Order: sequence, then structure tokens, then C-alpha cells
Amino acid sequence: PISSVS
Amino acid sequence: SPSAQELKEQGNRLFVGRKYPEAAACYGRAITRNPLVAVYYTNRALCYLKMQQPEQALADCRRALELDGQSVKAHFFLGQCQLEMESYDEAIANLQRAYSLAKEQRLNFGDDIPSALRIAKKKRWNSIEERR
Repeated sequence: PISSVS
Repeated sequence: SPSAQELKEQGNRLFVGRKYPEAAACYGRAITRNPLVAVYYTNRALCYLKMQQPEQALADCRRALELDGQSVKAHFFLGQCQLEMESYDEAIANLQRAYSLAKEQRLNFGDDIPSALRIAKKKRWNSIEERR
């Protein structure tokens, strides 16, 4: 998803 | 003595473990080592959102945007912050901008951005109904 860390 | 990258990776592990204040502290340590990396701030912003601290998350989004004005995630998380702080018009603008930037950059986040947009517009409308 977009709500995830990189 | 870990590197900035090692600190980010540790933060990410703690985030997976749902240890958000601990993860945020790790990203802070990464920032100390290299404060010019946008991802450390967007990662920490997400932690602050999970910790129900949208003010702190917002400041991190501002720091990320200063470093990378095209950041999809910084705009998205900024919108989320503004939503929590009941700044609906700004929230919607930032989520729309995140959507546009994701398109321009040919990034695929599935329906995440449109779903957040719908939530934001619904919240905005509901706030209007709550006042009449």
C-alpha cells in the first residue's frame, strides 16, 4: 500500500 | 555504531513490529546521521500518524517537501494530517496533488489515494451537516 515505510 | 541506512532499516523493522515510538526514534537517529533524506521524514511522519500525533507528522511532511517537492508520500501524509486536524479543504488539495504526482511519476498505489480522497470529501461533507 501507500501507507507503508520505505 | 550503525549507519543511517542501518538505522532506517531498523526503524522499518520496528514499524513492522507495530512499535511506532521506537520506530520514530530510529528514524530520528537516521536523520541525525543524514538530515537530507526525504524518506526518513516521510517514514517518521507515518509513525507519528499511527501515534495520533498529526502535528509532529505535519512538520515531518514539511521537512520532506523542502527536500523533494515531488514527493507523493509527503503530500499524501500531509493530507492525512490535515484531515485529522479538520483542515478539510487543504487535506483534499494535498490528496489530489498526491494523486496527480503519482500519475505523473507513473506510480501505482492501487485505489489507496482515491479511497483517501473519498474519506476526506465525506468527512468534509459530514462536518457541514454537523453544523446545521
